[PDB]
Amino acid sequence: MENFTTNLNQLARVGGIDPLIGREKELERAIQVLCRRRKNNPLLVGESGVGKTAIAEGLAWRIVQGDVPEVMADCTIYSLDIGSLLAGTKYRGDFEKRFKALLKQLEQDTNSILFIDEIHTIIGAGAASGGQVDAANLIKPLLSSGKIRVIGSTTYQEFSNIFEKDRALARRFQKIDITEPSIEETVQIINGLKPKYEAHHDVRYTAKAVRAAVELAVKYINDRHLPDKAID
Amino acid sequence: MENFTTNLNQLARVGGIDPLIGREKELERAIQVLCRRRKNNPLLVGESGVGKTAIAEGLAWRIVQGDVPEVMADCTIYSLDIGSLLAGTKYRGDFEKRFKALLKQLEQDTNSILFIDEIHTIIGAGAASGGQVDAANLIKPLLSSGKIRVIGSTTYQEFSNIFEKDRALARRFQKIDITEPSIEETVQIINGLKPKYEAHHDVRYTAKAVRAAVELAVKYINDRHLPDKAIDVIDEAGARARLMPVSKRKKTVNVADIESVVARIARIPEKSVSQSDRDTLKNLGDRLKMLVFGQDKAIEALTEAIKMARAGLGHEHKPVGSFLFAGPTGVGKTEVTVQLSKALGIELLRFDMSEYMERHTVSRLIGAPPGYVGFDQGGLLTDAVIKHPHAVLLLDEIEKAHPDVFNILLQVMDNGTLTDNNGRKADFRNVVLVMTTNAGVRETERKSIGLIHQDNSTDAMEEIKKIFTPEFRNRLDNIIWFDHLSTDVIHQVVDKFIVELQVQLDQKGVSLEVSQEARNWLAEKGYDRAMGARPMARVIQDNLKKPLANELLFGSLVDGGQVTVALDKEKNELTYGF
Amino acid sequence: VIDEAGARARLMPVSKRKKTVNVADIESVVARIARIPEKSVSQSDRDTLKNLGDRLKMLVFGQDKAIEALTEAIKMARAGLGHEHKPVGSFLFAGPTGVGKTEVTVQLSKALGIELLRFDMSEYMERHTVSRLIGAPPGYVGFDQGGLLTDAVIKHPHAVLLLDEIEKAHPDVFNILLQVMDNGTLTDNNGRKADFRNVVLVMTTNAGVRETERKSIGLIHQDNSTDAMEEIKKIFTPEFRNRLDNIIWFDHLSTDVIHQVVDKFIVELQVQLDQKGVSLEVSQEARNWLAEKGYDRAMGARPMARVIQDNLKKPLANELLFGSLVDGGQVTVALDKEKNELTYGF
Ligand SMILES: Nc1ncnc2c1ncn2[C@@H]1O[C@@H](COP(=O)(O)OP(=O)(O)OP(O)(O)=S)[C@H](O)[C@H]1O
Ligand SMILES: Nc1ncnc2c1ncn2[C@@H]1O[C@@H](COP(=O)(O)OP(=O)(O)OP(O)(O)=S)[C@H](O)[C@H]1O
Ligand SMILES: Nc1ncnc2c1ncn2[C@@H]1O[C@@H](COP(=O)(O)OP(=O)(O)OP(O)(O)=S)[C@H](O)[C@H]1O
Ligand SMILES: Nc1ncnc2c1ncn2[C@H]1O[C@@H](COP(=O)(O)OP(=O)(O)OP(O)(O)=S)[C@H](O)[C@H]1O
Repeated sequence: MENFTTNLNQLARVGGIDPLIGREKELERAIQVLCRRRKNNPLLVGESGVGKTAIAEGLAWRIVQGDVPEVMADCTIYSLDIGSLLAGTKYRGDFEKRFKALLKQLEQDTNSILFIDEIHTIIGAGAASGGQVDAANLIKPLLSSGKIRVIGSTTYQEFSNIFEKDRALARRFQKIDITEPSIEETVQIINGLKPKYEAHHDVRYTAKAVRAAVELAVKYINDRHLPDKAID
Repeated sequence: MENFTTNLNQLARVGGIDPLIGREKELERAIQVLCRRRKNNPLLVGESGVGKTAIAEGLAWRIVQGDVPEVMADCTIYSLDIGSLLAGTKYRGDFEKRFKALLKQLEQDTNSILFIDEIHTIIGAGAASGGQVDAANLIKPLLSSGKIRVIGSTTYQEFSNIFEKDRALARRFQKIDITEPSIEETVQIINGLKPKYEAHHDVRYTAKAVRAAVELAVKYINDRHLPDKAIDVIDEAGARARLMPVSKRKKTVNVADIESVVARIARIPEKSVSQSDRDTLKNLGDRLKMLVFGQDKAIEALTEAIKMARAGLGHEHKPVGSFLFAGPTGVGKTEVTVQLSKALGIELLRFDMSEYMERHTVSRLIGAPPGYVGFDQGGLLTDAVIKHPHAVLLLDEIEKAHPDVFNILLQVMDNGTLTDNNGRKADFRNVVLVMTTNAGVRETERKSIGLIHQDNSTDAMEEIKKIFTPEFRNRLDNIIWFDHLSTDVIHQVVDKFIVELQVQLDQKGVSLEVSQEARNWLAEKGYDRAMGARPMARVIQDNLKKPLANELLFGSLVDGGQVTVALDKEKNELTYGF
Repeated sequence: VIDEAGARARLMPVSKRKKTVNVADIESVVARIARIPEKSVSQSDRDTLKNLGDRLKMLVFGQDKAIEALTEAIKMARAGLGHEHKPVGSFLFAGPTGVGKTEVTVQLSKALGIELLRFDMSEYMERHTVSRLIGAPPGYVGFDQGGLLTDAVIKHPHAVLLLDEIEKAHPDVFNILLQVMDNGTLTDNNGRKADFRNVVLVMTTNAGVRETERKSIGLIHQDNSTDAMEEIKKIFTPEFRNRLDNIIWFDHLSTDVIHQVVDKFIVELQVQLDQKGVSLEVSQEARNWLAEKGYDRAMGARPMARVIQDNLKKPLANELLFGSLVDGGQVTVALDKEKNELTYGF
């Protein structure tokens, strides 16, 4: 994992990620899933611009900031790349060897969670000739056995067409809906995120300006979800 | 085999394998297959989550416990990991150097059995710019010769799309069908497994909690199969309860906790009424009566259906209710539905039936058949109902859709389901279905010919009956015929519209007041029985909004104050201010 | 078959008993391999079949003839006197609305302990939807999805297959059934064959409903059940009709039946209330009143449910939601004579 994943606690420690505001029920539902005896693997599913990663990274942030329970504290969440994981896997046997090594390192850690962001892609990495022997087929038994813990994430147009079809794989994840926040909730996250926009652009925002941005975006912009339409 | 397989007897000895409960027949057949002269290789095939894996490991467990016919005694079952088997095979001959070594050890032992989970994946090992000579080709000669024994495992889909394509390999396995267990069987499986969960979570489950988990999961979770769906309810309730002692809420897992967990998993409420949501329901009718004037029976029908569903005295498997609203234009048919979804805090799914004008447009709602261009789109209706399972579904002007599009609703209203083009089922048991129409109106608005006037009041129903087939009508909860608005209502409507104007003005920072006579005048001026409230909006726009727009745009009202509208008597003209 | 029978016999003297292999052992083995019903003349199934007709008569009231047609087909086939290559039986049910046509089939699969496969024919309007049932040809996008019908009949070879409102599918869809009803098979897009020899096929229809509920012009009214037969004949081609085992015309419900139907619905209500901790008792007079208030010969039984919903369920919903009947209700319903109104409360 040394050259495949990112330690998200390390990013939280250096300010590499934005803070999470609210979403308490989204952070309480995921924690319970991770505590299960078997198949303790939450999957976050939602519409684009709902705030699914704000939840996934927000958890690594809270661990670093100490705002977790007595079961999450002192735990590491690693973010996995697929590109570097497969890059260079020429010669049959290299992909399986590399992947199994990653899985073993996680299995022997026992105190870490792997995060896969584009969870609608680990359904192939095998030989071009087939059959199977890909990242899904090589992971299923550890998810099943409760040996590793992963967090997934996907859209409603990616989990209904490419994730709701592999029945054995889908059975091993617990689906959590992430829904769109309302206006008051959006205003609050803007206030929470605001200091970084203010710093970046050397400006400060009028409190009224923040409310106006949220309400006007709701009234006039039709193809996006809040509060992603307000942040822009 | 040293780093390729796991000795399952060893795992059973150290507690790595959960025990089997039941499945005597499924296991007995496997034993008979393994005792055949040739091709003595059972294959376990079924839906996922039914114990296919549990049975294969379960046998290793029974051998360890000595609970076998003594033909199986002293057999060792090894589990093969394909992932380690191929990991180092970089050079030509390495894959054949490992595969053959393992086979010789198994053949020489003769008591061992190899278990290959997810067997459809052993149809590739070589791929080195060649072909064939893979794991399947190298196994075939031992299986048909009776030298080795293996146990397979696969789901029906994988077995119908992949495994069976190689007929020579397929004829070397003996398929056994493992079916999902019954209610009683599931309860017993959980009762025998619960000590593992109680130990893991430091919880204790009550007897009723176990039964509730099984019966509720069957009723609300339609995605999975037993026992696995019931086991998840139990395990999550356990995991949840273990995070309560943190606030010192040490407890057992009761039925109430099971009910809360199922409600969360299925995204449907149940024991969330004990909350002062009761208050929301209690005065739901009043909030709606303050928005829609008159048409009170329509309001009651909707609130009565909702309360029954919440009380618990609902329909076993039907939408919350299904109503047809019919009547003259501009009287609030659409308005009552829209305000309901807001009052309840739930999504309104709107479909406009004049879009489903032609017969073939029905595929727009449910999706194209396989082999067609829009196949990957899905249906618009079945998708909407999956995204939001608790909702108000409004189909406007259902008297403009294809005379055949009604046949889709027919099955929804009675059974609660609709199947899309991929076989997924939308579940409508938690939605409110409202359809609106002008179907009976044209017929009552007639002038009769003769000396004695006739009563045309029954014609509205005579026309609806001729439009909606009996098999459709007979499954509606009701038909609510809406009335024309009275003049008393108009006064209430005028006040409503004036308030909306006052709000639009408050936003600009100016304030409007209208004397009572000015209001009475507007109300009388715009009344037209034939078109309900829509003309009142037009009269206000013409009399109050136009003057204001010019004062607001060409100074005067621009950043102004008090505008007072009053009626003179001489001309019946209105006054204005600042 | 020979080798498995051998292995089976080899595993007999583990119970001491030694065996040779007779025809009976061969028959047991083949039935297991093929996933079909063995000697049910000595199995508890013999009693299950013996009184199958009564379990169904206690759930669907009246329409005895439909129940009899279904149970004889099952016993006959199970007895060994079956068809060489046809479904267990192929029936078309027709009649006025609001009956148990769709209720006479669902209960059958429950009574027998077997899987009900349901398809809604109203979802097969367009003619190209046939591929939805049997699969896309090679070269097309859904090729790898399989078949909903062809696929369902394989996972469950012993089942009840119900095709609802078969009078709403595009007519070309019926030409698939012509193969199944006569030969017992259907080939999917991978060349695999469905095998319907252990499937009971029931189709239900509303052809002719509009006509049977029509009043004629004249002094004397007619029995229009004949018109429905005339309508069925125009929808289903002769080559289809001549392959059915039966067409069963369901009757209207009489008032004697309604009393039984009302009692049935009240029990369902009592069960829901017991779940809430509240028992319910209803006076016979109140019941007779509900039955008379709701009966309508023309709309079948569905209206009776509506009557119960307004007279008993609504009052209770308020007693349960804005009421102190939580975990304890014991309400009583009786009819007065003065207004014919019902009583309520603990
Ligand atoms: N409660 C919150 N607190 C802080 N940031 C939030 C919160 N909710 C959403 N955000 C998002 O913070 C930034 C990151 O959004 P994301 O979580 O990545 O959306 P997303 O759903 O993950 O995007 P996808 O998965 O690519 S569709 C965006 O500007 C906000 O939408
Ligand atoms: N008779 C039984 N006794 C005890 N546990 C059982 C029994 N049958 C099924 N299970 C459960 O089945 C386990 C889940 O995995 P399995 O269903 O055995 O594997 P599977 O059938 O091959 O499904 P996959 O791995 O998703 S394809 C649960 O942990 C077991 O409790
Ligand atoms: N009884 C009423 N009480 C208050 N406002 C009403 C009433 N009836 C009509 N309106 C007004 O008319 C609404 C326009 O939509 P609807 O009246 O609901 O249209 P409709 O009655 O459904 O008839 P259609 O669809 O035009 S034929 C305005 O939003 C309402 O303010
Ligand atoms: N004769 C009966 N005996 C007992 N229960 C019945 C009877 N008829 C109907 N039911 C019940 O079965 C429910 C489901 O509808 P069905 O009776 O099966 O009507 P149907 O056969 O489906 O024909 P349609 O679709 O209404 S035209 C009814 O709502 C109940 O009243």
